[PDB]
Amino acid sequence: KPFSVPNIPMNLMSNSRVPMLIDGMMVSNDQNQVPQFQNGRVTLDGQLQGTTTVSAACIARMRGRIFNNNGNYGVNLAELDGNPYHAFDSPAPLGFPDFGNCDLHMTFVKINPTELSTGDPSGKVVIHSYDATFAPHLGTVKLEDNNELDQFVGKEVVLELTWVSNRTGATLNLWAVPNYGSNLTQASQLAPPIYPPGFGEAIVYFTSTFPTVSNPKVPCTLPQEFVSHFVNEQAPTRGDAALLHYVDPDTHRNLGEFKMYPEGYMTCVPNAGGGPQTLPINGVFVFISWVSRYYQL
Amino acid sequence: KPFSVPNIPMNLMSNSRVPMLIDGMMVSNDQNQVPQFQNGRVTLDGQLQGTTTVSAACIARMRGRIFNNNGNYGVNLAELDGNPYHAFDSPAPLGFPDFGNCDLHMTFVKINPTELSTGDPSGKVVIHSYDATFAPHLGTVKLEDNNELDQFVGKEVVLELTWVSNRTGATLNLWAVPNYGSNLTQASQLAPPIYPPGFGEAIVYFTSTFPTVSNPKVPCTLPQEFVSHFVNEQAPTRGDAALLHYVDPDTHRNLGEFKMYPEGYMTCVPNAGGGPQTLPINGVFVFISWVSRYYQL
Ligand SMILES: CC(=O)N[C@@H]1[C@@H](O[C@@H]2O[C@@H](C)[C@@H](O)[C@@H](O)[C@@H]2O)[C@H](O[C@@H]2O[C@H](CO)[C@H](O)[C@H](O)[C@H]2O[C@@H]2O[C@@H](C)[C@@H](O)[C@@H](O)[C@@H]2O)[C@@H](CO)O[C@@H]1O
Ligand SMILES: CC(=O)N[C@@H]1[C@@H](O[C@@H]2O[C@@H](C)[C@@H](O)[C@@H](O)[C@@H]2O)[C@H](O[C@@H]2O[C@H](CO)[C@H](O)[C@H](O)[C@H]2O[C@@H]2O[C@@H](C)[C@@H](O)[C@@H](O)[C@@H]2O)[C@@H](CO)O[C@@H]1O
Repeated sequence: KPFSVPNIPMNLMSNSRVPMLIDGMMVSNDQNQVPQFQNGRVTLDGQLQGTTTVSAACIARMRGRIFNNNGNYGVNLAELDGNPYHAFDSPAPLGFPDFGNCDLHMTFVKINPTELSTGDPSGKVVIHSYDATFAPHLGTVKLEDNNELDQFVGKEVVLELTWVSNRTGATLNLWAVPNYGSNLTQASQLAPPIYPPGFGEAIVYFTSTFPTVSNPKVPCTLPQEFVSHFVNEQAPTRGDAALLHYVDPDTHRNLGEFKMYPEGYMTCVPNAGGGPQTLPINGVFVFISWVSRYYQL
Repeated sequence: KPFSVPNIPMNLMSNSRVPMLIDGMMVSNDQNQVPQFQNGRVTLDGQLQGTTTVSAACIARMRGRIFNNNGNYGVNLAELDGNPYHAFDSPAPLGFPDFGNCDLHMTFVKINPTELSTGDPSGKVVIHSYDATFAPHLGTVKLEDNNELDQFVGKEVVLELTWVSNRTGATLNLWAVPNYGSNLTQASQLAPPIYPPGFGEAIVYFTSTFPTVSNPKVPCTLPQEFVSHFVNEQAPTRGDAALLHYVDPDTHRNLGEFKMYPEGYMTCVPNAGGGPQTLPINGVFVFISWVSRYYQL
């Protein structure tokens, strides 16, 4: 099966870290910055990594049963379909937010049909993605008590990320990797860090405007629809890098060349006119050829 | 280009009317209730219909500027990327909820980056998908005043569907078509109603458990990832129907046949053999061939 990337304009695809349309590309201020996102992680031959899911419907969501232990509230986590999280494959349940060291402002609803016959099933809560009480790898996270959790104790809910704020005393760092928790000898299951290629190349980030307050631009290393595309195709990786063109949807003019590496990320060589950030956002990526990892952009 | 459907297990794909994993499929008990969903609508050759778009990140969301005029609040609608909604040109902005005659309980956030440097950008509001003031095709919907909208007047927000309840005096009808054009006009570019073809066939609905309170099972006529697949492929339609086999994900043994029609829905003959049988939810649809309308399931 021949390799390809989606024939969909970039601005119709979702961020892989929040369910939001992509509205830009950027390179990092520090071109040596190492991303280690846990969502949007897949190889070019379609092997999922981290907490990455096929569907954008799972991005930055949680599921589980709310508990109250001696005034300490929390969620006992499950996968989003309600089946148990076994921690065999991922550092947290699939889809789990990968924003670390910050305050996650969640909206949630009861999800058991028996709890959905009448009344308001909804609530909201803050979850800190820090401290030992944030241990999603071990199946539990602490909820901040907002005096409105008691009606939900013992109930199964699904939670979604509404907005994010900085932890007191810290900036909101969207490159931070959550400390998901360790379990004795068990593997972390983390998707690996991506080290910048150097030699003029820079990792390309796809961005979405989103209410990460104090830093309202969420970077990711692949659009979500690239992930499902690769999972669907399972195309053998026949070279060390894939040469892409980013093409005008109307004129079919090549607007810039990119390299995709087997690990599932893209680079460019930024030029005089600002890097990829200056490109129109309605272009279409097209696979041209397998090339050497040393191919010169 | 040969037609195909996604090679993704059903239970990893999203509903096309709410952003939730599919947890089953079923035929309706009321064969007389006609589906005319506006989301999840696409032809097999990749032509989007109604309010349907490509990404699951857009499903059941709204965007626009909150206003207060003549003693009532509302939203002036835009497309989800912030570009203008071309009023009178599709039934409503793409992704707009297609639940009619009910109460849409929305969660929202300010989306202008200048409004996202500090503070809580979030709120919630109820929107009635009924009355003359529900006029999304004209560019506006009324918001119910909850005494917490003032700070948002003049601000651009994105809204997401958190839960749904019935309109007072009515039952919650998940097959109702919203009156998008109010009393002014029938909305243009409505995706058409669907009727079963005969030969014992019944329309198949993909289901998700979701807080549509009083009926927490949301039916749709295609998985969202089927929609993006067809848009991506643009495969010409070459027969009356596309025969699909729903196969075991590991052995590829056929578990049941389905016929997909060019209008973008599928049928089955349910209850084959009196039926003390249940299909699993983790099968994979595989395109077998184009077949005539007379192909007997
Ligand atoms: C038994 C009874 O009449 N309870 C009402 C309550 O209605 C119940 O709960 C709602 C969600 C719905 O499932 C009803 O069928 C059910 O009887 C009222 O809730 C409102 O009900 C109307 C319909 O009659 C609308 O569905 C409306 O959106 C509902 O308000 C929402 O749900 C409420 C529980 C509140 O949270 C409210 O803020 C929401 O907007 C309420 C309110 O009038 O009063 C009784 O509890
Ligand atoms: C002006 C001011 O100091 N307001 C604070 C507020 O902090 C501001 O708003 C938050 C969201 C964030 O942008 C801060 O940088 C900003 O100074 C406080 O909010 C808390 O801020 C801490 C960080 O210092 C956390 O981010 C925390 O999650 C915030 O609480 C949340 O947002 C608040 C506005 C409330 O809505 C609250 O429910 C949220 O938890 C608050 C509370 O300490 O106090 C002032 O309002």
